[PDB]
Amino acid sequence: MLSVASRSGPFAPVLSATSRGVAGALRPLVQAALPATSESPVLDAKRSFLCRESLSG
Amino acid sequence: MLSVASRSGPFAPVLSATSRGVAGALRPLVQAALPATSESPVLDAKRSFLCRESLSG
Amino acid sequence: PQDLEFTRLPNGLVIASLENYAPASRIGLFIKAGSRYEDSNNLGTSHLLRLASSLTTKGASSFKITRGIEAVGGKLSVTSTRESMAYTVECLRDDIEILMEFLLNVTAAPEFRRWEVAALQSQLRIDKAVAFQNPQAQVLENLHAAAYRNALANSLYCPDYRIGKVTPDQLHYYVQNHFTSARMALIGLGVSHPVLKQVAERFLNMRGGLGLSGAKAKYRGGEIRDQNGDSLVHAALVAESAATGSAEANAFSVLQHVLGAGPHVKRGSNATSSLYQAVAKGVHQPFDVSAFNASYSDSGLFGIYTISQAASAGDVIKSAYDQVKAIAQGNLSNTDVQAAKNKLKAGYLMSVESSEGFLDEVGSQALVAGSYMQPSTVLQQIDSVADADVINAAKKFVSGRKSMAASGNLGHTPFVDE
Amino acid sequence: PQDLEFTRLPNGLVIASLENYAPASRIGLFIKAGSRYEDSNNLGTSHLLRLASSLTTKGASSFKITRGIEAVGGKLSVTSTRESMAYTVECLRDDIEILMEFLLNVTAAPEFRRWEVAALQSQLRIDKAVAFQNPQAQVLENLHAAAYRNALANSLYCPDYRIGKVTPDQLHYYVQNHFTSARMALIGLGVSHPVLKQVAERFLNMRGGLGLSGAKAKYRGGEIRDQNGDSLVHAALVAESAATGSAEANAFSVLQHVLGAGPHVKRGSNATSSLYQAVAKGVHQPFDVSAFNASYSDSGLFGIYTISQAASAGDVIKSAYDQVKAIAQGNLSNTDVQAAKNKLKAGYLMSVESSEGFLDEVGSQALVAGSYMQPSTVLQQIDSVADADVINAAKKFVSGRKSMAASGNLGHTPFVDE
Repeated sequence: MLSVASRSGPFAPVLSATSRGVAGALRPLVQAALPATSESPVLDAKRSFLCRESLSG
Repeated sequence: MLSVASRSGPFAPVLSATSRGVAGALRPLVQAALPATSESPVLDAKRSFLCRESLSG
Repeated sequence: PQDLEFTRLPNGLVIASLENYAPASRIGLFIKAGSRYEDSNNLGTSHLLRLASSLTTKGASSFKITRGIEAVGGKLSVTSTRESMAYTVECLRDDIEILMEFLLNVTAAPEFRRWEVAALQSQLRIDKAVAFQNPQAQVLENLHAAAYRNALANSLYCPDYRIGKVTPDQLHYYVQNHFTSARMALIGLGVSHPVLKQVAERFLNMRGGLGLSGAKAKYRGGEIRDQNGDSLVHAALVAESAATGSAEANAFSVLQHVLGAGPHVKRGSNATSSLYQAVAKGVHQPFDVSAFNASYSDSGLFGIYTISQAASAGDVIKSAYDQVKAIAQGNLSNTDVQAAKNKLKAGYLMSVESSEGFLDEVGSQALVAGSYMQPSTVLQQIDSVADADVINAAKKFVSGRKSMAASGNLGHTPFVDE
Repeated sequence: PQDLEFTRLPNGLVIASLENYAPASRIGLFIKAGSRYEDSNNLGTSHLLRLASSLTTKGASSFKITRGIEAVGGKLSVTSTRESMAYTVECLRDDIEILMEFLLNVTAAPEFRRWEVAALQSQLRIDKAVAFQNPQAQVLENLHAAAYRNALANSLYCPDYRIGKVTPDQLHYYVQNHFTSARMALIGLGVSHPVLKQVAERFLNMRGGLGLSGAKAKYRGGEIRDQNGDSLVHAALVAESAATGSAEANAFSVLQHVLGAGPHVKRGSNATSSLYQAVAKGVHQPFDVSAFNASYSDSGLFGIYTISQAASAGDVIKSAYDQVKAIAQGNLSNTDVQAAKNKLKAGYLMSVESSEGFLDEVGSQALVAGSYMQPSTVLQQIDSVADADVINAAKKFVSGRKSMAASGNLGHTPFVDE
């Protein structure tokens, strides 16, 4: 009745027609890259960088 | 004092200069294909079985 | 206004619509399918079904679906979890009856031609490698396999030996047995209630009934280690908790916010997280801790999640686990239970705020409970959790049998028995 | 005649030679190295050291080693296990002093140049894929990882993430710490005793003592499952037994031949194997069962090994395990213990018959015990095993904590707790 996404932590993947594949709700959770360096993906199978947040109008 | 190969069952790999790479003592253990239908599948990379070690001259 | 109209058809179908007066519409179909309904002879069929939404159907070719939806600027997407699949369509308000006919063709009359299914097999390898660039994707698939024997041990992504071998007859068998009318909910957000009903008798002609009888999930207390070359160690440690829609499940949700479930301030030091403050007493390297919660229809998992450096991984896990023991023997202030209820209530009202979050919230209620409840009924259930119920949930974790999964350089990580 | 001359040098080196009058000679160097001496920062160094025997050394280039050995028709080979490495040279009797200088350059003065070590990294991928065409290779590496927490858990082959990253400084560090004189045995088969000694003071100049202090192996009772597309299910189920060179180890060797350890007749129905007859009472599909035994310097494993079809895998494992329980509660005839002693004695004398089997048998005695024993002393130890000692070894298996590993289509295979 309350969803998988309502309590945080189980996974969900998404497929689109005109948009990009996504994974999970809280997976990459914040105060992880606050310290050290969590350097990010060195890409070899490049999916996007900002997830279609442009073309706002 | 008695070897790995004396009690049967732990593994050994061998490497050569002029002969082929081998594995184990009792791995192709008999009465496995002798009750029927153990096909041996074909390679994309491997060694030659004879190992040349056994030719009369 | 007009809060929601809610209707059950005489063969199980649930229909629910809300009439906003917004310029855009959203229509979703929610099904009880997903990776928990496949056995060991057909693993990965649900992953390929997710990728196949724009193939040829009986009423439109694969060219007409891509061209017809893009002509009006619309979208089509599929979202899945271990227990559910969701097909979503959105466009502007004048175009929504064009995109409804496309959505009923993708779900109620697919064809699976040989040459199209064979060209799609290589997409399975691309989609899995993109998702596994996040280290939490593989840790959380290994954690479900360590925790269950079956039903809830199947991954969301196809296994590597199986890529290339999902056949068209396996796809036809999955849809025929799991996509039936008593397992489906049709939810509309900017449409009327009689227009969705006439859409519904267009696929009420077939696929009636419940499907098949998946099995109960059986708990296994296991361990899976994965040595690799990643720079940080990820680790998770859980126990069996409680199913969705019970009074103990609400107590585990409150306990998650007592310990800490993610930050509220950008670059803040997490001053009201119990787990984060206890670890930081003796560890002065970069890290991150969180409480983990996952609720399902017949079981649940609760525990902790750490990210640390390799030489500090045992120090972080022991400090975090020692904090849950302190709660389980009575140390729990009353002003801490109240601040946890505020974070749980405010997070629930912020997640139903947009059209995507609201449609998801209504669709999961119709599959599991078969009804709709207002957020004021939900907010009462959270305030009726007592302080003794939170202490009892922390004793079920401490005394229960554990499961574990880890990855990285595991040379200083403890085993689940130590 | 001339049974064996046996000598310990004042810094540990063991030298042993036998003078046959055979036309061919064989010389071996046996070292206490191997995959149990690497930690989690240098996995796979012993696999690359095994492949590097014909690289440039300080006294011969890589061209001179390959051309000089092939000019006289000789051989060079390396054999490894989890606890030992063995370097072997053989040619005709007149040429053996040429090939002795090559063998001391490969082991006592290697160079590890960057461009040669970098071209060798791709050989690790070829050698591992050839070995893993046998399904027993991967089951037996997964079984050691399920049974131990450290040391004997390390595989014989390099992990996949690590291929490409074994550095020349890691090779220099391994040889300097593990290839020393108090861990080495030099064994000759067609040479004289004073000529091996003068060879020995040309690497007595350096690498003078014991090395480093590997750790004791801690036992872990674990499980590793591997679903794939192979046509048959392999499975193994073991418990901790006894170290090499004790009175309980001889009792486990007798128990292995009571249950059955491989056939004696080509295409025969295994009429005197206890395990094979018990499984065949109710299973009428193709299968194979055996008893498994593996003895090491500080621990051992004993159990069963099955190969079956996927729908029959639980039937075969339960029938086999029920036969060991019958022995552990006293059902053990006296004519069965005697026929097992005959198979164990005859197999030991047939394995020391050729020059390769004899050289291996002498070299493993010098590393573990530091002495040589005739096969008449060995045959007395086998006859002094009593019938009550065999029943006591079958009770240690039945009551001990189990480890398991399986592969194939595992949808009907039991879990280790069921």
